[PDB]
Amino acid sequence: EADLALGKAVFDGNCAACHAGGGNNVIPDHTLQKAAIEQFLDGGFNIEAIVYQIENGKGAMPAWDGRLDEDEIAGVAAYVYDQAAGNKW
Ligand code: HEM
Repeated sequence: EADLALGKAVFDGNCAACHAGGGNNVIPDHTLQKAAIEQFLDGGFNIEAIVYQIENGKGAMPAWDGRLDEDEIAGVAAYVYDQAAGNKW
């Protein structure tokens, strides 16, 4: 329902180019750690804010709407959430 295995596959295939290990190769302080998200992700540490930025992109981050389907976006958003919330990177 969440689907973290799906989300990890989507992450490794599309997001790890810039965020492997939970970092950010382009803007190094805008990482995928909880405290970074809470400060820098417009909308805060919430699934809808993660979704929104996946869909629509921001700056140097490309938009994924139409290139990833609804289940793929939901699952990668849930994987980022889970990795941040559990301190798993
Ligand atoms: C892959 C679909 C993907 C995901 C998932 C993802 C997530 C993500 C989040 C949650 C943030 C917020 C982090 C914060 O601390 O504010 C974030 C931010 C940026 N991303 Fe990203 N991102 C995905 C893919 C990619 C790719 C492929 C790139 C590199 C070309 C990339 C880059 C960036 C950048 C830059 C930011 C910061 C944007 C800003 O605040 O200006 N992301 N990402």
